Amino acid sequence: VNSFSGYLKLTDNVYIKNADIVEEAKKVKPTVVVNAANVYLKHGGGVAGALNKATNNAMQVESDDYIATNGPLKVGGSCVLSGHNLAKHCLHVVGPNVNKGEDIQLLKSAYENFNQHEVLLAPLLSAGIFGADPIHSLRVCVDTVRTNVYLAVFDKNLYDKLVSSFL
Ligand SMILES: O=C(O)C[C@@H]1CN(c2ncnc3[nH]c4ccccc4c23)CCO1
Repeated sequence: VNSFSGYLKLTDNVYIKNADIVEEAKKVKPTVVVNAANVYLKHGGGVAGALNKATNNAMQVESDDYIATNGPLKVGGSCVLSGHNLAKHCLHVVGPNVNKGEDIQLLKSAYENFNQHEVLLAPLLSAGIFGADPIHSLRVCVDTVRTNVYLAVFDKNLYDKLVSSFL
């Protein structure tokens, strides 16, 4: 039993809710919140900008030190950093950004990072300002992630479309 509330069950291990991931993280304080990161961990907008703002920029400060030490992530890759006031840990995962021309096949590799964590609160990778089709992202999630994932979808209209079209 866990503390996630109001989710629709899509499969054995995938759950979905119309929710602001920032507000959901603040309330649940999950072990892991996933950030929709880029390779530079520059948290300017979308989910990343929102999560970073909620940490009062502490996420960005920590991320800048990480990059100065380790260099950029790979597209499809991830790193574990602090969850600050939102979660125990933040798993920064880089989905391909279609608006940069990155290969959508890398979306499966990106979701594979979730399998290293038993339970996660996450957005749909490569959705929103990353330019991929969120219906496709949900399909890849369901077909790739085997651990327990609670997906927060900010837009109510999109949430209803994702549920109604789910196979
Ligand atoms: O899910 C969707 O419809 C949109 C997807 C997923 N993203 C989010 N997901 C879940 N919570 C989110 N709070 C946010 C606050 C500010 C900006 C983006 C978000 C945001 C956004 C990018 O694309």
